[PDB]
Amino acid sequence: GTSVKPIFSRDMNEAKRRVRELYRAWYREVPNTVHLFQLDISVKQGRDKVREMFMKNAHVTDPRVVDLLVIKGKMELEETINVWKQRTHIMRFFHETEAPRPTDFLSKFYVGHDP
Amino acid sequence: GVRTSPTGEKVTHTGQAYDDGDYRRVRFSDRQKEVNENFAIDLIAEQPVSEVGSRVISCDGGGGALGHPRVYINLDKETKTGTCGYCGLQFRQPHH
Amino acid sequence: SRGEYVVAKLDDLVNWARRSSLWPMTFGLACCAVEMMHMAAPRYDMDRFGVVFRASPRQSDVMIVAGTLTNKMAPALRKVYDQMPEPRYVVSMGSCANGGGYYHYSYSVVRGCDRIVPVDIYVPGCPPTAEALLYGILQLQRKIKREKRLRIWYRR
Amino acid sequence: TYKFVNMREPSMDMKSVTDRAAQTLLWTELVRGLGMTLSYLFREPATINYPFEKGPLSPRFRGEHALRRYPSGEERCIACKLCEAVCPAQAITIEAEPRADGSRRTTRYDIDMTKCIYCGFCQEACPVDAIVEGPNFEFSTETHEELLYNKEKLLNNGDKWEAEIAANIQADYLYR
Amino acid sequence: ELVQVLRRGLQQVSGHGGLRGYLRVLFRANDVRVGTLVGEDKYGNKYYEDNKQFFGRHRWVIYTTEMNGRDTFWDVDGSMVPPEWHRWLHCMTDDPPTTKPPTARKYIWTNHKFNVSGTPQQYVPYSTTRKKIQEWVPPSTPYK
Amino acid sequence: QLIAVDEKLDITTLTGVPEEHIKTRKVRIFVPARNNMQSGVNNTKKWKMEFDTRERWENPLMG
Amino acid sequence: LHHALIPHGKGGRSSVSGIVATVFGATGFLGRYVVNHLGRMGSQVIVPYRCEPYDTMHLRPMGDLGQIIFMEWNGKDKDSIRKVVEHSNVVINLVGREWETKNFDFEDVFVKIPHAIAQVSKEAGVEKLIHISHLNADIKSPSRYLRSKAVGEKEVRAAFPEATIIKPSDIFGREDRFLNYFASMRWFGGVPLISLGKETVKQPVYIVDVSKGIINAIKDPDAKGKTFAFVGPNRYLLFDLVQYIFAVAYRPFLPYPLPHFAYRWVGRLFEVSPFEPWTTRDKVERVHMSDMTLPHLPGLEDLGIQATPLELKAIEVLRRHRTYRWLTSEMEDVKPAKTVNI
Amino acid sequence: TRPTIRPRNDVVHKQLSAFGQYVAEILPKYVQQVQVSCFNELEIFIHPDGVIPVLTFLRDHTNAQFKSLADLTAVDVPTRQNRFEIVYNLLSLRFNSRIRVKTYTDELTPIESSVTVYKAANWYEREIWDMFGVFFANHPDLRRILTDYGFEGHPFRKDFPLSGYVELRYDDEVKRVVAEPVELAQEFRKFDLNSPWEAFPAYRQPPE
Ligand SMILES: CCCCCCCCCCCCCCCCC[C@@H](O)O[C@H](CO[C@H](O)CCCCCCCCCCCCCCC)COP(=O)(O)OCC[N+](C)(C)C
Ligand SMILES: NC(=O)C1=CN([C@@H]2O[C@H](COP(=O)(O)OP(=O)(O)OC[C@H]3O[C@@H](n4cnc5c(N)ncnc54)[C@H](OP(=O)(O)O)[C@@H]3O)[C@@H](O)[C@H]2O)C=CC1
Ligand SMILES: COC1=C(OC)C(=O)C(CC=C(C)C)=C(C)C1=O
Ligand code: SF4
Ligand code: SF4
Ligand code: SF4
Ligand SMILES: [Zn+2]
Repeated sequence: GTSVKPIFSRDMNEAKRRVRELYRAWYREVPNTVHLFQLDISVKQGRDKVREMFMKNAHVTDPRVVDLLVIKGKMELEETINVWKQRTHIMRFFHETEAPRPTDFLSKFYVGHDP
Repeated sequence: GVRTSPTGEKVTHTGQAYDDGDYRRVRFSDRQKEVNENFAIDLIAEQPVSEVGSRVISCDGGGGALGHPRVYINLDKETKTGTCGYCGLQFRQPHH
Repeated sequence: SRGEYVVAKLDDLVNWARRSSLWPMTFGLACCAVEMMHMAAPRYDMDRFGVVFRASPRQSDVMIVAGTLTNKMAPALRKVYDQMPEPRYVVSMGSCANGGGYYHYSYSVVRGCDRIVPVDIYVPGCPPTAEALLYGILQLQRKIKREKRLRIWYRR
Repeated sequence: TYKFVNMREPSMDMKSVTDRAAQTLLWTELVRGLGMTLSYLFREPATINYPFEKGPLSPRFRGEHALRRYPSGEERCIACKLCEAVCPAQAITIEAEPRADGSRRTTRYDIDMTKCIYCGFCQEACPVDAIVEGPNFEFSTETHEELLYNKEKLLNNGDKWEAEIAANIQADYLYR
Repeated sequence: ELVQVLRRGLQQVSGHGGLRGYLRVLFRANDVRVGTLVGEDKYGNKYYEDNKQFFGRHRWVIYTTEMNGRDTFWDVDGSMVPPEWHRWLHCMTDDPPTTKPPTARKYIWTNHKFNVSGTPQQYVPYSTTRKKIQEWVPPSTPYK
Repeated sequence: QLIAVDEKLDITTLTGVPEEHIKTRKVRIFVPARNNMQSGVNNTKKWKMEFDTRERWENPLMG
Repeated sequence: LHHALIPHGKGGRSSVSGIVATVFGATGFLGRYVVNHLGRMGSQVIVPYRCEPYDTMHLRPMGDLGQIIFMEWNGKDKDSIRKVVEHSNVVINLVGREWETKNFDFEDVFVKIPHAIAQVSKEAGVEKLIHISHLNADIKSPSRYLRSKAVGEKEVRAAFPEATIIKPSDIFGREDRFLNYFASMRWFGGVPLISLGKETVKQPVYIVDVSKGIINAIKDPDAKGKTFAFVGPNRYLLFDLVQYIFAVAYRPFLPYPLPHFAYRWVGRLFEVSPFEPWTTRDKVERVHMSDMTLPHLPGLEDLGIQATPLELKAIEVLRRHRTYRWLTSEMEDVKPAKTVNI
Repeated sequence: TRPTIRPRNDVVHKQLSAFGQYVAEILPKYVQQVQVSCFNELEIFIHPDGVIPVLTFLRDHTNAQFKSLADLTAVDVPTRQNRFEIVYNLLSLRFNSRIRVKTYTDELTPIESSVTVYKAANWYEREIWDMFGVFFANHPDLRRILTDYGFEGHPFRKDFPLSGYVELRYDDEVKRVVAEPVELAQEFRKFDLNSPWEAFPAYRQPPE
């Protein structure tokens, strides 16, 4: 039993429905975000970034964790829609000023001690 | 007691001086390297040794509560002088 | 040469006009702005030097960063710095704006406003006294007295 | 015990009613405010002529830091690191080793002045009055790096301001 | 009593050595009050007091026209005041250094320096410690 | 009512920690050894968790 | 490798990169990006300047504390160069002026100064030198600018044999004199083009690509004596490029043909400006000259850089030139131009 | 014992103990523990399900009348299975008294919003959510209050680092403020201050 209480959803199906609703809202919002914030990206890039952000935690199997993730996504969408966010906040999702970090063993061995 | 290095850089009391190879000397170009002129080791070496007529002497650094904590120094070793661990002043007993 | 003399005199005149009429933004962040107000108070009367607060960035010449700059605030400070018409000057006032100060190791504080904007003068203290801020302002005036814009243009 | 600030009732006789009507129609209280501003116009202002005149300070004033010496010229600091331990901003960095003559002395004594809150805890913690906050407060710089003091800078400040620092200490050490 | 004020102004003009000194002190310091001379620096600064003024205006300094290397006829700042007169001028004591001289020490600066920021004499920070790790020096002779 | 989850607890996606400081870190769970300079034992009563030591280098300015 | 110059950290603002670079001409269009890329990873940057220090202020937030040092230099004084390169292991030369001043001509800025810099750097012990040239540098070019470029690169190669020479083609960016220059022409009314721009081919390159290529050439041990050509991915006819520029800015495009002599006469008139000229005869010559094809030289792709097309970065330069009515238009609205490729 | 030691008021201590017994008797369904400290402060430990009934009773009862919410905050104790401790500080003007109500929760269990009981609670709950990540059910408008827009993590948690994971700076190439992983010129220096000799025998724990 494990005697746990929910936040919103009882099982993973309701959680998936909430995830789909949040994804629909973000997908609808992306073009307006590109227009209002005067972004130099395309709408396709924004929608790809939204999809990548959703896929970053596609491995979650706890409905409570999914519920909290959806709540946080709604918070971020509310920040974006009301323009509380600025252009810098929107563009932090893309990491434009960070040099790529190599992932193979040899490059890591060459640069430093970090594993 | 500042002495110059082969590159002309002044040597600090701690002894730090940039090497010829080192690139950090560029920070002093069109500017100066701050060095204190009063080497405390040479100044404390100049003080005369006090002669007292007891085996134990007390030092507080002078000025009462304006000096250092008061400590007591043993003066039994005839071939040496007692040194204050705070001030550096030296004391001894009259020999010869 | 005649041209060198003319440009030197014109540079002197323009520099005098700029430094004698210094209008800072009405802008403060934290504790240090109280000392800024005390510098505007009768005892020191910064207005007697020609220094007048103006609210709009388009009508301001100097920005005094007086208080802690947090991560939430940095884009706004940068934005009102960008909207100042040139020439413009930045004065960093207090430990917090200088290098972070008491909050240097916090997760939400910019470690010095000079990561966000270029700074002309740094005023030390937590907070600096109104007299110290007056000294820094007069130092900025003396720095403006030293620029050579027309002479350098003529030497090109 | 309490009092009311706005719990009064105006008089309703003809005399006071006409008084209030004359106040409304002839602007008496506004004239009074104008009179107060006029009175202030003819007073001597409180402004001083800086930098030729300075604001008053006290011997306890906390300014730019300095390192002090004994009358013989030997340094007072003995690298106990109490000031480093107590500093609420972690603005002091110290390294030490035995000197060539065996003395306990520092090799690094750095104060980040853009980290310092100028609380004066370091000079309270010092047991030999080696580190003090001196009376100077006019030391603004044009670059950030000029406010990162090392040991040479602090010793130079001590040698530069000792004549005033010693007199200031003489005037307050009986309160400490 | 208006004539008294006007005469006070004329004696303010006369007490600065005439019109030339009056205009010099009006354009250098923006003030033409006449005080009593307390003393003079070795750098040329002069110090005055007038106890009839209110607290804060009862002491002042007329800065010198030439300090160590720069012309200070117009460019003056509070950092040109030496420490003893600094203590007197900020009202941290009642006794001027003339009547109450400071203690003489061999290490105290004999020449005061003002704020040197922005000049070639500006302070540049550096690490004062020596090298931590010493590298191995390979031999200078061949091996075969 | 209750929902009766049957998974394993995993809050990593909610803590905001970057991916690098989750997968490449190794924490140590231990009771600290007594400081051999003192006889007191009051610092060896609890368990401690600390992360693996990473690189430290000298600052070009101020060292 | 001199222990103090061994890289440390994760390559951020407070790291050590092992690079000590002197960047001549760091107060220009390319210099700001080069200094920013060097300061991002914790390099010690030395900035020689001749201008008023007010004009070097924007370079200050580019480095950590102590990592950017400003020093005065004179282009015609050898000891200034010696003083500003005494301690560097890399020297990057970005000095150059589009127009000829009374005190400095094209030969002064593209031959004499680069040669003096190269000779002093070789004498001082600098091990890496980066020199910037033009893709169209030709000894018999109709432009004195490009002839001086060719002479200067020859002399620099003579003085510093192991130098790396980079030849870009019409760099475009926010502060560029390329895209911005075309935008400026709208105020007059029409856009005067020689032969209507139908016989000119351009291969512009993004500024960030050039800066990254320079940074990579510093870190590449194989690029010691190499010579690179930095060009964009597409080639455009001048007419199509200007039409696209005007379309992105949403301005009416009115191209009319102007004969070469008439244009030259117009260029001469503008040149008399004591300030920065709006255009010059040399600028008109270089604008209406096709970009050379040099397939025997290594390019951006040989330093790990994928060149950025103009169609992805034009909006960030041309949104400033729009009216309020078109300010919010997005990037994928203006239908990219036709490229004459192969 | 006279000059340097703080005086203790016995009469107040007796009154608070009696009122704690009173409250525990009236609400046995939720009260798990009642405590009175030696410096005269009363604490009530409740089950999370009793947040609303207990607060409502303490606000509306004639013998209670704690009509003001002085403070609401959280404390993080990682060694506990329920990580977070929720503390309500209430003040009674009618009887000139103060009371403290405590409960507990973990990362995934919401707590009922107390906004209906107290208007003042709306901001406090937002701060608890922002700093600790505790979710409050039925909040009128729950969102970040103190942290920067888009900030990730909850900084008041013991596990969160003091300096965070990212910093801000202005970048000239993109012409905006950018966020990057924290790098420090001088690392914060950790001090080990605790004495190896025990200070307070009255608080000694059994040796397990
Ligand atoms: C025709 C309409 C258009 C042009 C309008 C021009 C208006 C007339 C110009 C007004 C001239 C007055 C300015 C000079 C007053 C400065 C006084 C003196 O103090 O200046 C000193 C020296 O001044 C400068 O070195 C030079 C100033 C003047 C430069 C040359 C004059 C050029 C006049 C040419 C006019 C033509 C205009 C162009 C026409 C197109 C520096 O001292 P300062 O730092 O302040 O004070 C320190 C503060 N203390 C005293 C309290 C300690
Ligand atoms: N921009 C382009 O599209 C192309 C550029 N290049 C080359 O790139 C280099 C720079 O490009 P860009 O930055 O756009 O040119 P800029 O004119 O924008 O930068 C010029 C730099 O050179 C310096 N400079 C010019 N003349 C002198 C001088 N006489 N003495 C000292 N310093 C001087 C300027 O300093 P100050 O600010 O004091 O003048 C400035 O820092 C040039 O060599 C140019 O030929 C190559 C191909 C195309
Ligand atoms: C009267 O002119 C002044 C202001 O303009 C209204 C200010 O805002 C300020 C700043 C204080 C307010 C509350 C912003 C000062 C000090 C001032 O003198
Ligand atoms: S520097 Fe000190 S006084 Fe100024 S805002 Fe920061 S904490 Fe307040
Ligand atoms: S005054 Fe306070 S903050 Fe400054 S160095 Fe001393 S102890 Fe540290
Ligand atoms: S300055 Fe004083 S407290 Fe600090 S290390 Fe030296 S002796 Fe100890
Ligand atoms: Zn002693």
